[PDB]
Amino acid sequence: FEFTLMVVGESGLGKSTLINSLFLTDLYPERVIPGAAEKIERTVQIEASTVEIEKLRLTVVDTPGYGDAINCRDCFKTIISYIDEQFERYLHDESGLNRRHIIDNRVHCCFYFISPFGHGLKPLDVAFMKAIHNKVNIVPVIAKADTLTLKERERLKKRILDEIEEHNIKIYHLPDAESDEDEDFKEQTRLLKASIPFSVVGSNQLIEAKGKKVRGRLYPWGVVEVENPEHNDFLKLRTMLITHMQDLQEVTQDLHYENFRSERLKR
Amino acid sequence: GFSFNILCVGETGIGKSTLMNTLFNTTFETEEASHHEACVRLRPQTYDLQESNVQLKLTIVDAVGFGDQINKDESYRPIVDYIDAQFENYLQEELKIRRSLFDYHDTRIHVCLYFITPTGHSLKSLDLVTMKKLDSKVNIIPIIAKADTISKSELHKFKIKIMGELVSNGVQIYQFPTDDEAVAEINAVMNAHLPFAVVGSTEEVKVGNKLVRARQYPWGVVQVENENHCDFVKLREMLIRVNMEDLREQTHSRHYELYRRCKLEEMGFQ
Ligand SMILES: Nc1nc2c(ncn2[C@@H]2O[C@H](COP(=O)(O)OP(=O)(O)OP(=O)(O)O)[C@@H](O)[C@H]2O)c(=O)[nH]1
Ligand SMILES: Nc1nc2c(ncn2[C@@H]2O[C@H](COP(=O)(O)OP(=O)(O)O)[C@@H](O)[C@H]2O)c(=O)[nH]1
Ligand SMILES: [Mg+2]
Repeated sequence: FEFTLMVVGESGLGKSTLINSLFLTDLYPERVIPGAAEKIERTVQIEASTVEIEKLRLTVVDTPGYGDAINCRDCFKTIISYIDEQFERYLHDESGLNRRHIIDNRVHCCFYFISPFGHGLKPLDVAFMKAIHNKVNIVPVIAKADTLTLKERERLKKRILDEIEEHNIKIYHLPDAESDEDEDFKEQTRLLKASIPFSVVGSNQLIEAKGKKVRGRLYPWGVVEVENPEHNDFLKLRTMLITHMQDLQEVTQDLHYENFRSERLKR
Repeated sequence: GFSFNILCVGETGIGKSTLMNTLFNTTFETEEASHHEACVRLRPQTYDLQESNVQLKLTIVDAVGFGDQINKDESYRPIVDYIDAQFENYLQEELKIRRSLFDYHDTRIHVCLYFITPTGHSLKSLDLVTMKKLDSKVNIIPIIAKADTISKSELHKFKIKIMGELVSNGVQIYQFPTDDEAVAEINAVMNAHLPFAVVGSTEEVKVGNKLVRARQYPWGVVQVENENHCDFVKLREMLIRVNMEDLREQTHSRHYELYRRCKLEEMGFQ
């Protein structure tokens, strides 16, 4: 099964570090890091990488340059035209007479990383999310969760949800566990939805914690553990993605692609 | 007994009001800004207090809404307009026939604290553009905000990339004085520690057997006045009477004189 995940967010939020933390990949060996003088008028670029994880083929669609430019002069075009190009390619393939094994390149999920350093959503965040929330499944993510205390974390989560309601942003909603699964799957589902949006911490480094060498971030005053749910929501994000991959695919096909198909097939 | 005018330039919610309250060990009443301001607004607030045995008329100037707009081309203009306005009113005082320079309230910006967001890469596009517009008008002190975000290894390399970028782009930042031999070595390490990695907090956490201003995390306690944790104590040394006087003198003898030459020749003087 194919799965394409798009990553969008201000540069320097730990995006690459979190993504590699999810599946222990090295998706960014050669990485163009421009100077400040260079990113004054930096265009948004699409960089896609495909890796096999256990088993499925995972594609990460990164968007370097997003937010770097001083001005935004259609800074969403390259991203939107990419999303539409994958829709357009699927429609052309499934419409062919000798369609055979169809390679699904449609974007199934878009992680939008939100800065923890502000009070909430910036106008660029709202404009972009409203620009693609009818095209892809938006998963808002609070990057660098270790910059927030627990009370600051609760406030930022509640406010982001309220501003999403305020601007009528359509984000991916986890399916309610149909009254058939175990009590375990029922509790996990309402727990994941109660922690949205996920505030996460990524790390490519080993630290000592509770007498074990685990991934995390080291400070003079303490250690942040990646896999500690009492520190950040990394496990809740990773579990959410794995257990809901198929549903993200299904909503992509049934909602966004069909809406694209109609919105195009007429004229 | 003199005035001191601090300009705070940073992104919305970066910790500007907190760091001000932490520097002066008080709380100035300010309101949390939103991210949906159409333009950058310059908002000054004057306070009468004593810091380091000085009758201080402190004005804290905040560039409200900085970094929030989708399009930020001319974001520096309201900041330069304010700085130039204070140079202008001062020059009008000098050009008066019947003057009153000793009673005049000096409203010129003496320090600009430029909060740099702790991304961990180099400088943002808005930081480079704005500092290049401000470096010949104010004494810029670059600081890395919310430095309790950056581990010590990342912070070391982060400072180098920031300073390296100011050098290669030619951004003149303030330098603590090295002339007087008594404060030569100490100011040498103050300049060497730029940009200051600061942490602001007015909440008091009990550490050991003392209430210390700090930030409480599930994994630890970041002590504001711990110099192993951050550079707050080093930054606060700008508020000693010696450094305040030097920041005012550079303002007058360098930045204001450059403005003065431009205005007077514009006015027609030779
Ligand atoms: N991690 C971390 N958080 C901080 C630090 N200083 C302040 N904060 C938090 O950041 C939030 C922003 O605080 P403010 O100082 O009011 O924000 P601001 O920079 O004044 O920006 P405006 O609201 O537009 O005036 C506060 O809720 C603080 O709890 C810091 O040093 N480190
Ligand atoms: N405080 C904090 N810093 C992080 C975290 N994850 C990554 N970083 C640091 O942020 C810096 C830039 O991270 P990077 O993953 O390259 O950001 P990206 O540009 O969004 O891909 C690096 O120095 C990381 O070590 C986190 O969860 N918390
Ligand atoms: Mg404030």
